Amino acid sequence: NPQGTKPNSLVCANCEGEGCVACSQCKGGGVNLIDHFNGQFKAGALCWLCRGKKEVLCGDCNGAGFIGGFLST
Amino acid sequence: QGTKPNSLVCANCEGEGCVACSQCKGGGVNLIDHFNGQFKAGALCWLCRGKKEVLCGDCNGAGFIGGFLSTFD
Amino acid sequence: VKDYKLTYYTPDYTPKDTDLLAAFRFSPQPGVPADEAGAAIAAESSTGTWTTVWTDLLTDMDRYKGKCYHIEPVQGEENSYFAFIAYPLDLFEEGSVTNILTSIVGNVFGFKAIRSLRLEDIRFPVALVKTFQGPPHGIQVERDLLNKYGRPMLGCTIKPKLGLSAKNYGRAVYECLRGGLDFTKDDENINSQPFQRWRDRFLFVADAIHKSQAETGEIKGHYLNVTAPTCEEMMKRAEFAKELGMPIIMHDFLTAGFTANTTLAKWCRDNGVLLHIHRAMHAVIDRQRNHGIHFRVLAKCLRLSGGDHLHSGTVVGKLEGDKASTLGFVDLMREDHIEADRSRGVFFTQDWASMPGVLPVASGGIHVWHMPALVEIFGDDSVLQFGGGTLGHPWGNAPGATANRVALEACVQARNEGRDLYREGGDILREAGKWSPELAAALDLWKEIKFEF
Amino acid sequence: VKDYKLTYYTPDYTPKDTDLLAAFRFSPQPGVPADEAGAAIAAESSTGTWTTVWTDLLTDMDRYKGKCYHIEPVQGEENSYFAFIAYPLDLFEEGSVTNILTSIVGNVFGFKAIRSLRLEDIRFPVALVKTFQGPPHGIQVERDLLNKYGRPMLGCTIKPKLGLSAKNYGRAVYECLRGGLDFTKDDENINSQPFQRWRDRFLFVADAIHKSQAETGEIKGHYLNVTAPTCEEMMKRAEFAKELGMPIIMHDFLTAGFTANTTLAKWCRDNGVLLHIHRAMHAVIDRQRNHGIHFRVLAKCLRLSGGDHLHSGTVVGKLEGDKASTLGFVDLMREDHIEADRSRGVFFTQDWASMPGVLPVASGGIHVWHMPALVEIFGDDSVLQFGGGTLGHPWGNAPGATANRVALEACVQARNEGRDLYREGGDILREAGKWSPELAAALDLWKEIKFEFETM
Amino acid sequence: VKDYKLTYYTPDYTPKDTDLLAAFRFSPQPGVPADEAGAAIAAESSTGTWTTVWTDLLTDMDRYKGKCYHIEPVQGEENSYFAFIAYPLDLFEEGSVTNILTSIVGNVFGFKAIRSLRLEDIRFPVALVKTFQGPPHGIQVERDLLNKYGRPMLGCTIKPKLGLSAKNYGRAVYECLRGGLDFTKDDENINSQPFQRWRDRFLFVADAIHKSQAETGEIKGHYLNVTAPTCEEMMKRAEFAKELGMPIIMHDFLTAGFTANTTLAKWCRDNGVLLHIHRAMHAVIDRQRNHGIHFRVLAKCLRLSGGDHLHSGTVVGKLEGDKASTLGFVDLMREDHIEADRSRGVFFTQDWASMPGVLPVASGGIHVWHMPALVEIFGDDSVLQFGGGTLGHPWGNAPGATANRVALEACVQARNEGRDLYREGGDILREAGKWSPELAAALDLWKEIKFEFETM
Amino acid sequence: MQQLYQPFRPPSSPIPTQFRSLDSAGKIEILAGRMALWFEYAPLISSLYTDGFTPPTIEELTGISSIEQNRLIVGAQVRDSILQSIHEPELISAFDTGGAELLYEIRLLSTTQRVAAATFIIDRNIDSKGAQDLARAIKDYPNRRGDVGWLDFDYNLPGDCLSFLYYRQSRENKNPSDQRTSMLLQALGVAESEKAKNRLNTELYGD
Repeated sequence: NPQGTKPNSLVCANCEGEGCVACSQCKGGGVNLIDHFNGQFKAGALCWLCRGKKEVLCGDCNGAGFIGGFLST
Repeated sequence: QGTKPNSLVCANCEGEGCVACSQCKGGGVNLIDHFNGQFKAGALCWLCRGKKEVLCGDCNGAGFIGGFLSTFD
Repeated sequence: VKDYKLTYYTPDYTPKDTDLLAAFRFSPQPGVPADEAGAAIAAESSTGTWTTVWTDLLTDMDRYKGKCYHIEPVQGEENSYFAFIAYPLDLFEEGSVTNILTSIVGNVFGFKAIRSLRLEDIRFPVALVKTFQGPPHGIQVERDLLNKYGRPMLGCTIKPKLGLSAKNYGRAVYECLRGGLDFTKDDENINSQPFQRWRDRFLFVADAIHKSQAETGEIKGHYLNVTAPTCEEMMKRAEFAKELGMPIIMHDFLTAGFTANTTLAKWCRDNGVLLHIHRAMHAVIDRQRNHGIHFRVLAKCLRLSGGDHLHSGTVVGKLEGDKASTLGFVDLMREDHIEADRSRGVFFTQDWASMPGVLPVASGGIHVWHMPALVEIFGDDSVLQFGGGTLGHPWGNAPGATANRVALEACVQARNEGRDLYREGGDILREAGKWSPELAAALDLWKEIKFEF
Repeated sequence: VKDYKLTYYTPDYTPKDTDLLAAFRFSPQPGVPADEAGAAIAAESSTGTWTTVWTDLLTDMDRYKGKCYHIEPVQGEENSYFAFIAYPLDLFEEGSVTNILTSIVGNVFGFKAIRSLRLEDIRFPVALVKTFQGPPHGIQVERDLLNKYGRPMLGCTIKPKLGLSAKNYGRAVYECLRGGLDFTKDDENINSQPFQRWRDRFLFVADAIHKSQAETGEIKGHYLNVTAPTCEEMMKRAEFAKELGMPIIMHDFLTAGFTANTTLAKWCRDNGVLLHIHRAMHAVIDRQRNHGIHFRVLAKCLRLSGGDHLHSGTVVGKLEGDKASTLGFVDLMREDHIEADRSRGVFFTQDWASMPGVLPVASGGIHVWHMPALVEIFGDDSVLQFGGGTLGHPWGNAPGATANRVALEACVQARNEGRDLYREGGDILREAGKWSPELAAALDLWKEIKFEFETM
Repeated sequence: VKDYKLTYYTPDYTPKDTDLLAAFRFSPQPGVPADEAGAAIAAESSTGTWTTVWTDLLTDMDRYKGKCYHIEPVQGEENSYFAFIAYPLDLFEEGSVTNILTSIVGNVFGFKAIRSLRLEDIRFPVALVKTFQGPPHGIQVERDLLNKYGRPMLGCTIKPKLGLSAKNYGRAVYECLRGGLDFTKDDENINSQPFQRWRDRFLFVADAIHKSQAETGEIKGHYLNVTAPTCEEMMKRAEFAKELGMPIIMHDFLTAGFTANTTLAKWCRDNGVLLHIHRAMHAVIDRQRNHGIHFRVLAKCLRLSGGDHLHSGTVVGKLEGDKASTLGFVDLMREDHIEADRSRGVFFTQDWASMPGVLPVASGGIHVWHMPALVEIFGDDSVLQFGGGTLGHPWGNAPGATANRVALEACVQARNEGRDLYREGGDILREAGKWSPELAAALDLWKEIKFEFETM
Repeated sequence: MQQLYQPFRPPSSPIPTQFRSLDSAGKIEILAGRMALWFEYAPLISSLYTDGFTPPTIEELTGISSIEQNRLIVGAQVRDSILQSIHEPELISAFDTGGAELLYEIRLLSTTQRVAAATFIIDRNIDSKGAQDLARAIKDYPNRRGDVGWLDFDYNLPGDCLSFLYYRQSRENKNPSDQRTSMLLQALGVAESEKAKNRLNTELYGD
């Protein structure tokens, strides 16, 4: 039950309420550091996870921005 | 009928709708014993039975001259 | 965009006249603030997100979300607050009260970050009041149908119901109605058990009604219980009770549901029958203060869906506050415009847009010595149900009926003169009982003079 | 009655096999004994008297009377007892749940001398079980209609999105069903509301179902919500949904009631659709541990009235103090003979007389790293609903469905070969997420859970 | 009443948000003031009295009373005034247009002391808007059913032919739909008449629709006219037209009435067809500028009663004294909140409470050289009917449809890129009519119009 | 499968400089893979239309519904009409992920006032509703040639067109009633000239 900063109604700490968060594997150009056998995003320009959008949903709150009862959706 | 510059307002009652009873003159008692004898002097006015008013005949109580609804004639 | 804002607690937001307001009393877990809990209650009962990563697909939201706008705390109690919430109008459909219930009190009560949560009031806009049917008849129309003016109505419940054959049931009904009562009531849990089926009982009850009606000269009635296991059986029972010529039926709106109650209300409007609503299985929801749904919310939902009478329970022996609360929602069942008076539980100003009223019913084994109090608390727009206060008279059923009748009309006449009912209640009852043996027997049997300060 | 033992508290009494037993947990006011309170609960649920002044003229007595035959104290809590009382069979109508409810819990919960009252269990005799219809289809027929053997079934509610146009709704349903899911569920707040009426929603959802099922090769569905204001409107929605050829519909059995649920279950039995029951507005009745009606009673009443799927809630995040209770009442609605065991909450031995079972649905904020647990805990006969664990995949709706499908088949295929699912959940999922980019992305978005030390 | 201010003309009164406001334009007889005429119009539309001799016994009055709260003079005209009066909400039935009409305009238009009376606008409160059903489908659903996005839709009435067999009718419809149009409309005088009964017409039109839609690849239609002598005959035509699988039907809402139009709109909502309303016999009511009922009132009453398309007439050939009024009323039936603005004829601020919109149909002797104008006046949420601009192409029916389609797509494609459609209409059409002989022939006979100096 | 008798059709459509030498299946694969930015594969669907592919067929193959296809084509066209004229590269560097729905409402404006409207709509952070009402007010401004205080609001600035709309709507009322002052304060919060400001100050605060 992550809570941002001081205790609150668990505004999820992992994103501090953003819901979306920066995607882990893209730096600057939505590029993919990872090189993989499939090769779809291995070459460079498109990040494998976020396909170049540079964000994903937060894993702790699934984008809801808060926990408590609604970890869901 | 009507008062002229303001045509609609009734001229006989001046908008009162009700008027003093013309039979007992607002007294509420019969002036004379009736020929039939059902109504007697000093008891009750035959027409209004003591209420001392009736509806004005010209406007039938509406205060309206020439209204399509009420006294259209 | 960050959630330190919460974007749902808008303290300066003033609500429109086409928003549905709701007032919760909640108490949160240790370690959680209050305003976060208010925003979380607003988000649970709507799109369950504080953020805009889903709803903002194509620039379209912030019009299907509720928003908390006032979180004052409760006087006396500590660690428990009030939260006011405003929902838009285009979230609910028309004519459906199941939808309102599902959309407000859906999963919010299962929230984990609050200890307890109760729903205290609600305000329907006129825009939404005007799409429901309402009571089939009302108050004026039913006083005109039954032709009884200027006094409460009198009813009796039949207590030795179990294992009583249909014909002895009919004979007891005839005795009571012949004495001077107006209504007799069918026990709540008597539908079609093997010892007494329903057609065989509707028959004899109708026979007794027809006999007594002519002899008394008054329009008599018996609430016939039509609660069935399906929509089909319910409709069959109602059609048969109409064919016989019965003027009033009965239902249970908390065990049968709201879909069946709305269906029955529409039938009753189309076919000129009155409908009496019994409130079985209510303490399961609204007894404990910490959790549940206060009963005035269900009274409002009932006035919306349909119903002509409604049980509300006596108020003679409640202490205070708990008594002034009851009176409170009686005015939410007869009056059309009610101003906000928190001392009587009413939280919001409610205007009913010229929708008819509902008739309170006081029940609970009251006896004759209670007649003054009741006659001046509920007024003359009510029914008084008597249990043992009619069937326990030493002489029989018809004497008990005449005793209650005499006491009631005596109290009513004195009240017209202006004698204070509460102050002179013992005196008023004593003087009437002098030229009537039945009332004298009753006065003595029920020794409870019920001192009035 | 007096120092005479009340004629309602008869501890030497053993109940027949045609008696309806009920177990209340009550807590009385200060200065009131336990036995008196038990006998009073027994007298309130029936004829409201201890004496015989009304209920004895010739023979009308001792036939419609709820004796109370056991009282004991609760372990741990103080001033809190269990009362077992037993009602005859002649008090109840044949085929009606409304009557049983309003006769047991009618007006006892308002007794003044009791501080709080809870109804913990109930036992229907076989003679009464056999007058109800039960679920329209059951488990085996419901599994044969759809032709899905071995694995549990997958579904994906569309809950966060609101205000959707009917066509975009049909589009999202199509993308989910084509990717590899089995069912798809309407939000339960969605009825005919001015931005989305019901007949358009039904039309476009049916078109999506037909397309995806034709180009995939198996049977797909979508729980259409037929909850309505009246019996007429509801039957009309249901008839139109059958006309389009839909396999399954949906209902809310607590806000709509039991009369409407019984009516709909009989219609579904006549016309051959399956019924999915959604438990909404239940925490209003069974959240607090000291007042209300525990949920296993309502699960039994639903197995009697009618319904094929029922929401029961997950157990992945509970302790053995409540995981036990949930597993208990999940067995209470799948099997055919359940023996009394107080550790799992079952108070009485219940025999169901070859009536079919219902199917538990586990939902609410679950993702791939839970799939090892759910598989073994709930077993093959369960439905798994993925609210956000599907619609939020980094690159679309269909890939999320594909990811969930791959994970499920990996876990079940591994369980068939004897491998543990408590020790080897994570490495199973990681070994499977190597020849499929979808499962790799899904594993990377969410986070491993590490249930406990090594198991449970 | 007297020199006392009539108790009906209360200028210090501000209306509540649940009052129905109405604005009359009246002209009184010589020798009668304005205030008295206003109060008299207020008293005629309700209880026909100024006094309290009938309407006061205990309480029942001063509620069902139409106060008049504003009177002003019209600019330009002499002896001509505007009177704003306001009725309560309890006078009107819930869901009936007949009642509102017969209560406002029931018998005031025959008042003797008034020389002439016109009803210019009306304002329904939200509390009353929400008791009507509205259009069956609307704009967005109606656009999603047919799958036509971006452009306005095209149609071609078959007007000048009369006395054709049923088979040649089907043939012409086929040639028009195959060439590239979307809809096709029956002449409104065509019912079952001895040379052409209705069931034959329906049969052959349905066959043509199926053929052309199958060999073209998009959805086609034809407005079948279901106006009948009775409720039974009309419902029978409509059921048969649904059986054949027709998307859209037609009706006349002024000769048939409002009861029949409400009935048909409820049927269409239940069964999923779209309804096209044809305004015939309207100039009998709203042509003269000094007596009658202006048309925006009937447009509002139709948006309430039911209907998806409505004829509104073109504005290509009017001045800004009436182009303004037509644009004003067009906005009154597409949007959701319209602010008061007297230059465009809107008198009151009307809020529609998320009720869908209707779709304006522009018709009557238009040809290709008008397409630049229309496309940017009505916007792209409209329908364009081409009576003679299609059937008269020098070499057939299908080429005319192709010409109109090409012109429309050229204009809309050009509009998006930013090019003006007032400066560059002609050269757009000429540049498009170079790789297509059909558009060249069509541009030939039809002449250029040259709207004004360079714009409007 | 040729869809019979579609004579209404352009000869062809312009393709970007990168995909000039691909076939139809290459277009299909790059569409289904999202393997570009929206303004790079909008001309590809616009071109695929002119080879006998109907929007339902493209929806079946690639997987974008017809409304989205139309929005993408129109948005890319509006973006090209913006970028081909006077501007600064920051907004085209901002119209790279999710600018189609906002570019779809300013398509009503000619190329001149388009680049002026884009600045307003992306600086005030407005959604589709505000953009629609802004475009409607801009297009309504010219045909109010004679009014109260019309020439005090200039034409080449969007904020002043919107402010004139609000001001004229408020003037159609009487003294404050709290419904005219709300609209005057709305008008003052969006205007961006100086004559507009001192005129609205003359109106709202002191004669």
